[PDB]
Amino acid sequence: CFHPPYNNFQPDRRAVKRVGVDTGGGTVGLVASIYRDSKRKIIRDLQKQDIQYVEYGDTRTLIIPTDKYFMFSSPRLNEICYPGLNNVIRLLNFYPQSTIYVAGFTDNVGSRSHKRKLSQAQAETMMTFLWANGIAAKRLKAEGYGDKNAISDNAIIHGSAQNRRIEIQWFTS
Amino acid sequence: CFHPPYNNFQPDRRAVKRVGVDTGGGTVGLVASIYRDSKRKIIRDLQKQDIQYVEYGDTRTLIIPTDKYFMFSSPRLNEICYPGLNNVIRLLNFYPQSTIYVAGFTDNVGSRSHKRKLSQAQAETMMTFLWANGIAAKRLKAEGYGDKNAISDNAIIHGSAQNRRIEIQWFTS
Amino acid sequence: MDYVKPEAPKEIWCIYTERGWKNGIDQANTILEENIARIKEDFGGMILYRKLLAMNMVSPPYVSH
Amino acid sequence: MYVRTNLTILSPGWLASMTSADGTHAYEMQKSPVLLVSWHGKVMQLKVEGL
Amino acid sequence: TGSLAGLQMALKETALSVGAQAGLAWRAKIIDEQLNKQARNLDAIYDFNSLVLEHNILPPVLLEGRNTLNLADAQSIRISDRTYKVAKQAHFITTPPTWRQYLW
Amino acid sequence: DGCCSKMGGINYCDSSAGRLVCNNGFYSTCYCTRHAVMDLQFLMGCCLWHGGVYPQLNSSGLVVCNDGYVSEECSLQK
Amino acid sequence: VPKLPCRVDGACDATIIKMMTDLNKKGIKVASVGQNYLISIPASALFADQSPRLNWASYSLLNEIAAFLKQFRKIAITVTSYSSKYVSVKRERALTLARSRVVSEYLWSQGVDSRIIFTQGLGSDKPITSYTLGGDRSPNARVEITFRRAV
Amino acid sequence: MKFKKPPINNPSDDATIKLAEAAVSVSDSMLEM
Amino acid sequence: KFKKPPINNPSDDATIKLAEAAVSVSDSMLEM
Amino acid sequence: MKFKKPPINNPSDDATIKLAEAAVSVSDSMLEMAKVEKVITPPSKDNTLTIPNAYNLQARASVDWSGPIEELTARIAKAAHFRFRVLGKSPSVPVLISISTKDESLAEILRDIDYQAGKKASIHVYPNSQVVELRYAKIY
Amino acid sequence: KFKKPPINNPSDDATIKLAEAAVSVSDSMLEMAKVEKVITPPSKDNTLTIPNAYNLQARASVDWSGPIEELTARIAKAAHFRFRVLGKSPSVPVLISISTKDESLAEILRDIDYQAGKKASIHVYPNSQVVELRYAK
Repeated sequence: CFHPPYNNFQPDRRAVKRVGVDTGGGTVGLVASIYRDSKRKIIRDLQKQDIQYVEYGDTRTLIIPTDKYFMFSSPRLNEICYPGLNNVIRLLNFYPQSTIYVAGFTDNVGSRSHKRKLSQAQAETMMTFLWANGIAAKRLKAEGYGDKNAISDNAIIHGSAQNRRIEIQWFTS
Repeated sequence: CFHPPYNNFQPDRRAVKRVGVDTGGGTVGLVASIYRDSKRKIIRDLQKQDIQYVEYGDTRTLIIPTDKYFMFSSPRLNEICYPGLNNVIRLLNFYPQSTIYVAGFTDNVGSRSHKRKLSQAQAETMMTFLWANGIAAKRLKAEGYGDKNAISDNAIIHGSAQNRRIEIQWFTS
Repeated sequence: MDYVKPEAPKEIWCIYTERGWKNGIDQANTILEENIARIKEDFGGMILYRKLLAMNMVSPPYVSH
Repeated sequence: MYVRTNLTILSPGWLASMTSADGTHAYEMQKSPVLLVSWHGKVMQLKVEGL
Repeated sequence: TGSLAGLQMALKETALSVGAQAGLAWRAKIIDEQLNKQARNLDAIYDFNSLVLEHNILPPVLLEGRNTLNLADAQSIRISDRTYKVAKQAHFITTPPTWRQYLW
Repeated sequence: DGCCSKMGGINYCDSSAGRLVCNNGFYSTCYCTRHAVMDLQFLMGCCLWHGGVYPQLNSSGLVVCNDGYVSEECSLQK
Repeated sequence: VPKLPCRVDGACDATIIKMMTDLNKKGIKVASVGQNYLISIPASALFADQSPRLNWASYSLLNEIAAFLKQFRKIAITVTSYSSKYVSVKRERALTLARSRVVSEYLWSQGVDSRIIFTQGLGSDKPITSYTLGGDRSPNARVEITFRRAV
Repeated sequence: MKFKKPPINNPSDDATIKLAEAAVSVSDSMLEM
Repeated sequence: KFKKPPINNPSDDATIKLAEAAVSVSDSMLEM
Repeated sequence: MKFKKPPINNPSDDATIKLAEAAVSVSDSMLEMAKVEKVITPPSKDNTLTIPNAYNLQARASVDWSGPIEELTARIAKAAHFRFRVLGKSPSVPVLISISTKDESLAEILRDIDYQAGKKASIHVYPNSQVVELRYAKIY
Repeated sequence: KFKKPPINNPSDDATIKLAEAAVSVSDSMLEMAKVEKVITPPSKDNTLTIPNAYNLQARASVDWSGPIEELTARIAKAAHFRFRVLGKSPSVPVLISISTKDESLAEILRDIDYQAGKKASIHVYPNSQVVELRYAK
């Protein structure tokens, strides 16, 4: 079956469950499996949760809100939102040659050293979670920027909520 | 039969009365006897009177209120409450190897020497009552603490009533 | 803010009762905003005092016992 | 108002105060229908009628 | 009252006036019975007879306050550590006082 | 109504703590005097944190507190 | 009377008796002497084999215990963890401290209205039983939560 | 497994509560002097 | 066949405290 | 291809909006003035000298307290198995503290209390005698 | 099976902003207190240490609010010591206040020295069994 905290970092044998409830037809179980392990349904599942995906050229980017995937003002990872993290591992499993950059961003409230240190901690936590699921250490790099290059306006409430985020970029070659 | 003041410190032949009123059936008299000489009904009878029993690990403790088992402000033993004392002897008859500690506690009203002396007197009286029912002198020890380590709050009436007590601890080995 | 429960009480009655409801809500929000300004005044004035005492433009109070 | 208690009065501000040997406090203050007190690290309110 | 959907007596005082007196008298009786039951303990506790001075003089009554502060107005405060006051003065008596003039 | 339910019923009101005592030796959750520690955080009335309502009767609807502040909030509108 | 509260909120005597009875049948020991209360939990129902990692299903038990603790009024709680002897004194002192830290954090995350929570881990220093044959299955590897009911 | 705590006395009167509370303070003032 | 308790016995958790206070005050009186 | 932007939280109250807007301005005023005070008078000494640590000062605590200082310090000393001592006379206007932390050691709890006491009281720890000592200031 | 979220969690984009502002303000208070507070090193602290003689470990119970000389003389007499005074008593006497239920005489002496301040000092000689109160010039 499935162990809810990260399945002991083992790949879950997901397809056999569908082909067991459908043989308990084999062809219908194979069609349901080959639909849900495809890339577009995984992309739609990240769309169903609060994670944004942007593809432009051969550069791909994931945008993750710290509001739902971290506990408040800490580098601890929020354990109720494990389906999103498992879907991130499943999507990242499709590109086994590229290099990964993870970058952390906060808003403008507080002191500068505080913002930089919190960003660095959160980026390292997400990089460590990526490394512990099988990805080799030579493919990864984490960086924490402060309020360096924002994407919304910090003088309003919703845009300031949209500014606190984690960026994941990766190439193809 | 039964002599109400302590049966002249003799073990009362209790089972024969039940098997005489039931033969006057033998099997029903044996089932009633083997139920009421069991440990759980004796524990429930101390529960029916005002005596508390606590078991945790291999240490066992009896809590006795001086309010019902002593006369007021004296080391004299209250003779109307003899069923509870007989049940204490019956329960203590089951552990013939352990050593016994009896400790006495009062509340906070009065002088310190008065509290200590009254505690010491009450603990000795209960130890002497235990020794006179057959238990050897090398298995017993009595100590009287004052208001040393209370279990309730002394600034309120019911908790102060709950603080005046006798503690009996014993081991297994 | 101060609360006392008011227990002291049809073609076009509903719309104007509703408009009065909106007016009361807007008035309460305005009152709260002035209160916020007042607390900000007291705290900011004291904080500014600490900065000017540090930068040596005011004198401290002198006390005798 | 003259208030006799052994809690600690925090908010409305008193004019004079005395203490006994066992820890009872006595306060003289201006009239107000509410008092803010600290019990054991917890802030709460006491309600005064009859004013 | 409430929301948009929510918006969209002489026997009274005669009942209170007969209830207050009956409750007061009944509780007064019960208080007196409890006082009369415990009459020897209160005599042992409030033993005025063994506080009397040499020529049958009742001792004076003194009051104590500790850790005193007064904020007289803005710009002035006065503090003290202890204060002692003579509330009542000594005098001759013929009989000692008893608890019954206070508690009954 | 039922204070000491699944216990023996009400024994008495302990006024030193302001609580009822059940017929086993447990303190109840019910209060029995007004000088008990209740955790009051929400109070009604107006001119709180001032002196209360200055009790003159006014021709207009203004409500004035005992320290000169005027409650515009409890005042009736025109 | 209609506007004063009539009891401490969210609390009922039948609910206290019901939950205490259910916890004692499940196996968590709940005891009361005077006004002091003790809850004793075996370590096997909470942790893995001597690691400070909770199972996913034991959070229901911690939720049940938090729902019990919200029924009272209190000032301080103490959580202490004890284990059994494996390698040295230091390894289980660190283990018990980590276990108590995690458990008291989840209890503080839920809404227990205490002013102080103290946490300590004593290692394998104070055994309540001379039978030391189990590992983490032993009855003397446990966590104990003690408090005093205030007024 | 009915839970019970040992001292269960007769019911008390609040006058006796107040008198007892006054008497304890009289007694330890007396002790000190 | 029968024993009775004392007729004025402090069978009340407020009365008990009252009687203890009454004992200690008179003890202090003998010492003074 | 439904379009969505990531932070979708619960709805907000405009009172909380106004409160947040006031709090941000208070916060950077505090930050700027604290920078100025640090620049003007640089501190030289640390209270690790007066409060060193020991074994069984490493038990941990999480605390929410809003009262006078003395009872809380007594609770910490009792949890640390130390004797508690008071020097000087308590003032008539009480010394109030306010601590709201989560999971820190008892030595740091005492050091934070020592910093909040300011010019009114001080904390000293003697580990060889196992004594926590709180002394009041000779003011008034 | 179940892992609920924290009950008072900032799950609101205005409430969030309020809580970090509350974090940063308290950070600034700790910084200001650390700059402003003055301490003394434990080497040069002018307070009389505990003299650890055998006679000064006896327990006592003292209520006093008055002059320093009488109380120190009684403490010395209770410890079977001698007592001597060096200096001149001022016009306004030095007033202390001691209220304890259970305390040893050495720390009572330590509190006497702390409360005396700069005007007087207490010295203990344990070989020649004496305590000495020295005034300030």
